[PDB]
This record gives sequence, structure tokens and C-alpha cells, in this order.
Amino acid sequence: ARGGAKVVIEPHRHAGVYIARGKEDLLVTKNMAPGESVYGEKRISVEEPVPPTKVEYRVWNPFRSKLAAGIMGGLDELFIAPGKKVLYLGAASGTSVSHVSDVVGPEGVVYAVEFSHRPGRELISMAKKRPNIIPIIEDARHPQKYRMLIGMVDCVFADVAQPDQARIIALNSHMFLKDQGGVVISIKANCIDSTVDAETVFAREVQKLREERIKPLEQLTLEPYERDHCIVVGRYMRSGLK
Amino acid sequence: PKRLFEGNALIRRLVRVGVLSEDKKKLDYVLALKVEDFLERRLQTQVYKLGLAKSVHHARVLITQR
Amino acid sequence: LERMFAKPFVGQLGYGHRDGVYAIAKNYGSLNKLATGSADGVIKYWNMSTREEFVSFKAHYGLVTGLCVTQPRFHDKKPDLKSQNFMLSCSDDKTVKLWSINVDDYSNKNNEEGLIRTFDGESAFQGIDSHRENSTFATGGAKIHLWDVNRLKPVSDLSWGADNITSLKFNQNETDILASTGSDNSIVLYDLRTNSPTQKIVQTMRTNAICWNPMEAFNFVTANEDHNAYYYDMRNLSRSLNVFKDHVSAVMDVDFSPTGDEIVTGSYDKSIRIYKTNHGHSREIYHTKRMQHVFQVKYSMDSKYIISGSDDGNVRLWRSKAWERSNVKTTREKNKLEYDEKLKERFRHMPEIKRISRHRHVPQVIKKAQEIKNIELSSIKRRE
Amino acid sequence: PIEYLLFEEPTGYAVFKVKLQQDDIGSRLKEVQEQINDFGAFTKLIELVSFAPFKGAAEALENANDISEGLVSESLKAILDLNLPKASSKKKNITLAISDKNLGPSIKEEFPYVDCISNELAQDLIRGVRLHGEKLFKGLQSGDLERAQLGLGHAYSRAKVKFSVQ
Amino acid sequence: KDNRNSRVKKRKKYQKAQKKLKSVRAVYSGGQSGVYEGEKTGIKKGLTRSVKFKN
Amino acid sequence: NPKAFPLADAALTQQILDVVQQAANLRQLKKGANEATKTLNRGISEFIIMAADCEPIEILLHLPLLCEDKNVPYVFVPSRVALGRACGVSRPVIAASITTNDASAIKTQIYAVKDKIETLL
Amino acid sequence: DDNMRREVQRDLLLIKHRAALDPKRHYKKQRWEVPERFAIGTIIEDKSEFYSSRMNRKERKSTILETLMGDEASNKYFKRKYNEIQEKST
Amino acid sequence: AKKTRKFGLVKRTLNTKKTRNIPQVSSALFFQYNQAIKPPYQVLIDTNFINFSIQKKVDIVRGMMDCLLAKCNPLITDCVMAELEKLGPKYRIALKLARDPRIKRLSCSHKGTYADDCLVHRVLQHKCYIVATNDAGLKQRIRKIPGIPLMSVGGHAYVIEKLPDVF
Ligand SMILES: [Zn+2]
Repeated sequence: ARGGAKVVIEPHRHAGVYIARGKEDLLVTKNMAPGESVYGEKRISVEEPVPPTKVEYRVWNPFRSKLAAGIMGGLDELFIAPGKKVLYLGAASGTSVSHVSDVVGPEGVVYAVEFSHRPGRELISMAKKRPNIIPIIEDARHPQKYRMLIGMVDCVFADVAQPDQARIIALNSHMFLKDQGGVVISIKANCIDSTVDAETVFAREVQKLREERIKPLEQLTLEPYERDHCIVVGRYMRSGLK
Repeated sequence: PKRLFEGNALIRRLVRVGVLSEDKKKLDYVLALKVEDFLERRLQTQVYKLGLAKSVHHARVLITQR
Repeated sequence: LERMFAKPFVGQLGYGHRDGVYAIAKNYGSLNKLATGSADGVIKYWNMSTREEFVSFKAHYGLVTGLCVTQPRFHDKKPDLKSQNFMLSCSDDKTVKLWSINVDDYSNKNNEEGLIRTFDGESAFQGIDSHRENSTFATGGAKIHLWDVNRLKPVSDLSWGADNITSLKFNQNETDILASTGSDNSIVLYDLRTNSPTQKIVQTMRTNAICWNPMEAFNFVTANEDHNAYYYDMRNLSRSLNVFKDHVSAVMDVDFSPTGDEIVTGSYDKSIRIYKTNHGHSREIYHTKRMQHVFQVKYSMDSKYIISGSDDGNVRLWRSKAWERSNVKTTREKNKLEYDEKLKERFRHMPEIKRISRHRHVPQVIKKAQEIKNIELSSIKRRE
Repeated sequence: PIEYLLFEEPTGYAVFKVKLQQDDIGSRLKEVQEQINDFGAFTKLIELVSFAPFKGAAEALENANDISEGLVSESLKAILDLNLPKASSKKKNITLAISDKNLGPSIKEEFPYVDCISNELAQDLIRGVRLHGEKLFKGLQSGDLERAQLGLGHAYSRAKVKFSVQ
Repeated sequence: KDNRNSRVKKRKKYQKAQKKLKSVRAVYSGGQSGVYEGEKTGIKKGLTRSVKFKN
Repeated sequence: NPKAFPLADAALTQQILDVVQQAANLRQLKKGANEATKTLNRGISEFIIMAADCEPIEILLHLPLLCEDKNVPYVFVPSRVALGRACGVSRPVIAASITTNDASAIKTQIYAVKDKIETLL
Repeated sequence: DDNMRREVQRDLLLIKHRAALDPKRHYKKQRWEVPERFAIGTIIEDKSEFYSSRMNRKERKSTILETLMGDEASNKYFKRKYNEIQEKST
Repeated sequence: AKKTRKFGLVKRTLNTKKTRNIPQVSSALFFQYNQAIKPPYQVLIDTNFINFSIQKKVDIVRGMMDCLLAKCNPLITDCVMAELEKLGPKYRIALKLARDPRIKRLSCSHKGTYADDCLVHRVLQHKCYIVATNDAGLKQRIRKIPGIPLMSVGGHAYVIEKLPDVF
């Protein structure tokens, strides 16, 4: 765990994620702009074959990244490839959007979308250091207000804590998401309904997706890292839900 | 008037117990109450929650040691 | 290949109604919008494009007995023809209610959602239709009344005798001609410019429905309870231009395709037939275990689909030909398709072609009722 | 009746003329969605007519900001003035298909003879155009669309946050 | 003595049931306590502890 | 101050300071800007109450960043002296944090006031 | 490839048999056949943890087996358990 | 492989010898408790349940309130609605009964009309619904599923089985 221990990198089942084996395992993604940490994480550094070149890696913290939690708990199909354009609704900061950039690689893009202003500023700085991220500080309920900037994304990720989550996702996925396209919702029942419990909230939102033409492929409840969160992986079908 | 009289009496008794909150003054929430609410209004749970005791069993012991 | 690719059923309109669809009124102007009315009292304004609703007005206490969609011509202002549509519901408890619908057709604006106006009545209203281009609607209760939109009292009374009236319909071209079906099994043509009844014909059994045709202006078909659809001329009413014969129960509704050549008939038996005007026999029959007592049928407005409201509370829309897919097709495939259609038309009457083209699967109750009806007709024929 | 449709782009505006309509009763169907997805079946529906590019990046930024706020720009007004046929201002208006209900009324105010449409059908057409992109431009020159996306996104975001060299 | 005092027996049975529940499924406890030590028990690649929606 | 955007009205301040006082009596409350920042980084904070007349405003304006980054509700009250009296310490506190605990007697009031703050946001 | 081969092979053997290195850890059960491609690398701490997870310089040894046997509590545990199992063998 | 060769090899055999997917257990379940079932309940309706309710004259919403002493939202899937519609003309009353402003319908994405598989999959995936039925095969499958209340129709009103707080 310390700042000197040597570890062995290995490819994960998902293309673009790595496991750092040692006395305790870590989850790792290849850094794009090496030399720096966007939120103070311990970064692994290897060397590769001219004098050799240092390739830096980074460590996902599952108690921060709700996508790390989903990888680490174990998801079948994470819709983010090493070459795909992903949409990120609610990219509050680098603490997850930088890692999604690192896993889509230098070819694909990632349209970080945020509403407020202060993390908008820190996201501006982080996305100036990264090439793949383009940051949008338009509200996430107004796809027509930021429609000039995004073209036909491949899968959307959703971390908005708003209670109109299904409506926000339906709008953005209808206007921007490709057909047969991945959707990854991160549901938080304490922000949807404090009154009725988690399984009711999850079944309700899954049925809302099923109504709004997203066939839900699977569902995980990332327990030991975050109390009461679900992530639904779905596929935008657009024609013939059957 | 039977419904009004008995329902208002039942609601105010539950509100005084504390099981039914102020803003839920309706017979539907009276239908939706439960055993966890009542066992949370017991006294040993209140002593443990207010913090005169380290555990629920310690609260029980304190109460019955007077 | 046609018999293998025949797939008539395309979908249904949402969850539908509760207690059976008894009134359907398509929008003659636009293409997506229709209005359906249940016997429970609730009327709905379906967008067929997304197969969903716009609003849902719990309207009356009694059944709805007629629906119409329109645009009124108010004198106080010009109402928006574009951001709103209007519906006209004709109730059982002596009321005619005129409603707005906010419609997202055009986006050139940005209140007044429901119940623009109410017309109280004296008798139970039973049918309704709207004189087009002038916004003047006639309602058939125990005696038909011509109402203006801007007058709460009925403007004029039209009545041959003191017998009730079941249904009405205006003609499409030469729009001052009305026709009416009354429950002394009688068809009465009414006229507007002379403001009077015009001619009465007394048939044998009661005509459940009538429909003018939109491409000849003086032909109309009557859905008649003796399993028949009678195609009448207007001027020579002493005979009928044609008979359409292939039902086994009471025909409930008829409609003309807007091309003016095909007639779709829904019956009290749980089946819906499509006829051509020239033949006088069923070109095709549509049927399902899930549909019952089809009480209304409306051919669509672009002449491609057939909406059919049954009384199980579902409004199922079908294809008018079981092959013409909605996708735009390349020139090679379109030429091959028209070639195969023309060739089948030329060789239609060969015995093998006729066998495989007419072999359509019919439910066993309709099959057995048809053969029993044939035995009864043959026995009557040999006695004559 | 969907006669023309507009499309905003980071390198300027494009105005297309619709040739054949997909029928609006079976618009929810597998076959019509698949012929939207296939490119060779889209050009039977949509051909380009005009494409006016922005002058510079600052003009692109200001025009994107005006589209975001939902108003009409000078270049947009010029493009529609050149492209749309002037019909009678009382009946038989010319139908333009756009993507924003908020953009609707400003277009209508600036041109009384035009009528905006943002339906499910118009959103489907704009979705197909956005999917096929540079293949619909018949060889007309444009910038790298993705580079234009990145530049305009950063400029628009820095404008909305008010980033500072201080 | 667990048969002697009845509430001591329920107490001990409850804490034993808590340990066994934590063995059955991954429960929530606290959060991260210090810095990220790493997944102390190991990452497994091919397990997929997710609920697959069937059709 | 527009930088103090969510500023509570009178009745909202009264409710918030009553909940702070009960939470201090139960000792579910962490007082001070550095202690509130530590609770936020720990992820154990229920919600955040800040002062508005703090001299100057930036030394606690650093907090909304972490607040919505971890998606915590926050609010501004006018008087840091009122906040200190409600916390029950002899000095004016400019930023206090109600922590999370569900073995707590004031869970219902905490959830009510947190919901009302979230609605104000 | 086939240089640094002995020490890399020893470290891979260690990580494969890591369930026995410490009598308090008890990892999950996996087989872990040696992967196709890997790259041994070091962990860089942040300047924000000079006390907590900064390691040292005179303990930073170039091999995980080297620093493991450089640790001492593991050494006494290993000689204890090894004497136990050796006596049980003989 | 002859039969004698088979016997010989069997005798010599005797003489000589002498990714995956494990679905997580839901976070709603203390060992069999299913602590995510608190009133108001959500109850999945089945076709046989509707028909036996019609036969024994118990109302759905009000008879269910009489059973559970709490408000219950009954939910009908598209598979169940299609089974009603295919049963058809003799069960017209059951169809008009299930078509109601309080019966909140919930959609599905299935190729087929197997209501049993639809309900079994629903309950496997969520464990917040209680199932309402009278069918023996579905009863046995759901009883093997752990921590899911079953509610059959029988006698004079409904009966509930796997709920702890029946009273
Ligand atoms: Zn289903």
C-alpha cells in the first residue's frame, strides 16, 4: 500500500482497466497526461522500451468513483471501450471523469456535462490538461441548449442526483445516443425518495427506463463501498423493444 | 361524524405518543405505521438514543436499577 | 411470397380505454390525431405517431354517443388552428361538450386546456357530425338539431317525423348534404341550403352506420344489420349500386378509403373485412382472439392503415394491405414489387393462383356460421 | 409537409430540403428506424441545399451562445432569408423543421410566412442528419467536425464560467 | 447461563447472526476509514456478481 | 453577497438553528470550518450550515466546492454570533456540520430540514 | 521476456502463493494462472502523505521478495511456522 | 467395443480404481426476513387470482386491504393483461375488472406471453413485490424463491403466507 512497494499490473476483463496485484489488489487505469494527480491519488509508474519511457498509471478509489465500485463489484458488460465516445451527465469533477477519459483512451472523446460553476472551473482546468474531455457548463436538463456541441455519442453515463433522473436521461439519450447504445445509470434512492425504500425506488426507475425505450440489460447494487446505490446497465433499443 | 370523531381522536393519541408525525395527520399514515415505530418510542430505546447508556442492554439495566 | 409476408397487425394505441371503444373520430386535416370515446365516459386524443395520448378528459356521466374533431370559427377571435385542436363530444346525459387540446405540432408559441363550451340539451343526444368549412354541427337525438358553435341554443330543427335518429354523417364534397339513420330502419337525406329533409327510404332492417365516399360526392355505403353493406347512389334511391355480403353478424361500421375505392367494415361478429367497390366480396378479413365486437372502424387519412376500435377497450390499428411496408424503397425493389403485383393481377383467375390467394385462415365460429348461412340460403332458394 | 429543415453545426448552418416523407403513422416501426440508421436510405429523404460556414471562431462562439439562449443570429437570419421561399403570409406557409421549441417563436416572429416544426418526426430527421454528418456534405468543404466540437465546447464553457488569466 | 437469562441469549444470538450475515453478503460498514489501502481481499476478474435481467 | 447564494429566510433560520441546538446537545455536531471540511472529506456529514457575515466571506466560501462535489446540502444563515449561541460554545462559529447517524433521536427533524434546504437549492 | 527472469519468477510465485504470507489476511480463493502480459512497477505516493503512506528510502528494495524478507515480523513468524511443520514432517 | 470386451474393461476398471455469474443476495434480506417490504405494499396480480376473486366475490383493492390491513397497489404486467385478453369473451367481466384507474399497469420486454416466467423473473430481480395467485406451479416456484410473500385466494377472502407482519 505504501509509496515504495512494487506491484504487478495485469489486464482486467474490461478492455482498458488493469489490476495491480500485490499483497492487496488495486484497480488501475493508464494515465494520459503523466506526472500529476487530479485529486491526490497514489499513481503507479512503470517503464517501457532510445532510453525507455515511463508510463504512469492511476488508482481508482471505489469509495469515490461509482464506476469503480461497479467494476470492482463486477459488471458483465461495461459499455465503455478503449475507443468510444461516451457522454457523462453530472461530471462533477475529474474524480471520475478523468478516469473515464483514461479508459476511453486518446482516440475517443468524452463530453463532460456539468451544471454548477465552481466545479465547472476546476473541470475547465482538468479538461485543459486532458485532450479527450470537452467540458460543457450547460444544464443537463436542456439538451437542446447544448445541442451544437455533441454528436452521436456511443454510451451515456449518468450520475445526476436529481429526482427527474429518468426524464433527463430520456431526453439526452433520445437526442444524442446512438441506436443499440449503452446507458449506465447510477441510482441513489436517498435522493429520489427518502420515504419509500431502496428496492421500491430501484424497481420504479427500472420500469421508467423500460417505458422510455431502454432495455435494461442488468443491475448491480454496489454495497460494501456505498450504502444504498444501484447501477443499471441498459441498452437503448430505439426500435422493437422485444 | 363517527369517522370524524373517532379518527381525530385516534390521530391525536398517536401524535401524542409520537409514532405519527405532525405532517402525517391522516388515517392513511395510521394504516402505514409499524412495530419499529412503536419499539422506537419505548423508553429503553430513548435512553440509548439520548445517550445516557452505551448499549440498549445497558439502558435496560439502568432503568431497572432505578 | 405475398401469403408468406402478410402481416397485417402493426400495433395498438397505448393501454386503450376501460369499457370498450364506441366512438372514433379521425382528424381530417392532420394525419396523426384521432379521438376515441369509451362507454365509460372518458374521451382521449391519441397521437398515432408515438402511439400515445395527448390528454384524457373524463367527460360525461353517461356513455359517449358521438365524437367529432374540428376547429371552430369563433367571431370573438380567431382561435389557434395550429397550437390547438378541438374535440366535440356528444353525450348520453343530454350534453354536448367542446374541448381544446394543446398540440405540439408547431413550436411557434411560448392555458385553456379543457372544456371550452357546453351545450345543454332536452333529449338524449345519440349521434354527431360537423358541417366542415363552416363549423356547424348537427346532433341526432330524438330529432336532429343543427347547432352553431357560437349559439348555446340549437339553431334549427330537422325532423321528418317524430321518430328517433341513430346516426348522422355529412358528405365530403358538396358539403351541404347530410344523411341520417333512424331507428324506424330508415335512411333520410337532409339538406342544409334549403334547411329541410330531402328524401326518405325505408329499408327492412336498421342501418347501423353510413359513410359518404370522398371521391364521388353522391355515393354512400350503409352498414346494415342484415349482414350487409349497401352501396347507394343518391339520386336514384330506388335501388342500390352494390351489395357487400361476406359477414355473419351485424355490420357495425363502414368507412371509405380516401382514394375512394375500398370499403372497410367492422361487424358485431369479432372480425373486420376489407372490400373493393367493384367486386362485392371480401378482399380480406382481419381477426384476433384478443379483439371482440368491433364497434367502430375508421380507415386512416393517408389511405394506408385501418384503425379499429373494438369493445374490449382497445383501439388496434392495422395495415390496409398486408405487404406495403412503411420504409422508403429503392427504385429497383419498387419496380420489382409493382411488377409482381401487376403480374398477379393478370394471372389472378388461374385455379392454383386463386386457391393460394384465397386461402385465408378464418376462425372456426365464423367458418361454421358462414356454412350454416349458406345451407339456409340454399334451402330458401329451392323453396322459391 | 416538412419541406425544409435546419441544422446547426459548429462550422456553420446547413439547410436541407426534404424530398420524401416517412409515413407518420408507422414512424415507431422497426423498418423506418432501420432506414434512418442506414445511410443509403437516408439520402432518398434528405439532400443538402445550403451550407453557410462561420467566418471565425469568435463569430462561431457568439452564434453558438445565441442559439443556446434561443435567439436568432444575423447569419441565421441571412441564411433563412436567402433559402426560404416567400409564400403568402396568411395561408400556405412554408414549413421549416427545427430542433428547439424555444427557437420556434423567434423564427416565427422574424419570418411570418414560415412555420416551425419540432415533432418526434422532425427530431428523427435531425437525429439521422447528426448521425451521418460529413457523408451528407457531398464533398463540400468543412473543418474537422470533432476539432470544431472541442474548440467550441471549451470556448463556450470558459465563457459561461468566466475563466481568468489572473 | 444463556438459558438462564433470556435476553442475554437473544443478544448473543443476534450478534452471531450479524457475523453470519456479513459472511453471506457484502454489508455496508462505515466507508473508507483511512487512505485507500486497496481491496484488501483481492480482485477477481471473472466472477460478475451482478443480477442479469432475462427477457 | 451573491457569493452566499442560498441564504435562509427568517423561519428557515429558526428551524435550522433549533436543529443545530438539538444536534449539539446530542453531540451529533462538528463545529468550525476545518472540522466541517474534515467531516466532508470523511463523507460523514449530513449537511452544512455556514455564516454570512463572516469577516471576510472566502475563508468559508471554500466549502461549497466540496459540498456539491460530494453532493451535500448547505445553507447560509446571517449571524455567526447566532450560530455560536445555537451551537452552545462561547465563541462565534462560522461553519457547523450536522453529521450522519441513524441511531439518533432527531433523525426526523434532520431529514425535514435537509429536505427543505435541498428544495431551496 | 527472458531477462530479470529469476527474480520476476520468484515474485510471481510469491503473488500466486500470497495466501500464506500472513496469518491475518485470508484473501479470497482464486487460482491465478500467470498472465500473458504484465509490467512490474512501483507505487508513487503523493506529497500529501509523507507520514502515512510514504514508505522509506532505506527500505525501498528492488524486489517484492527482497522487501518481504527484509521485514522482520514475517521472518520470526516464518521460522516459527516452518519449525512447526518441519517437526511435524519428521 | 464388444460386450465381452466391455465386461473385461469394467472388471479391470473396478480392480484398478480399488465468465461465470453468481447473482448477489439482495441487500433487502436479513436471513429470510426481506426487510424491504413495509406498507404500502406492491402486489403483482395474476390471471387465476383475478378469476378466483371474481368467483368468491372479494374485491381486489378492498379485499386486499382487509387482508393486509394496509394500502396495497396492485400491479398488472403486459403478459397478464394479454392472457386476460386471450381468455376473452367468457371472462369479459374479469377484463373490465382488471382495467381500472387504480390498477397501475407496468410494462415488460418479453418475446412471448408466459405470465409465469414474467412474474418469476420480476420477483427474482427485485424482491419488493408480493405475489398474488392461486396456481400451484407458480406457488411452488415462488416458495422455493427465498424471502418473497405469497398471497393466495381461498375460502372467504385472501390469505397471506410469507409475511412476518401479517397482523
Ligand atoms: Zn412481462
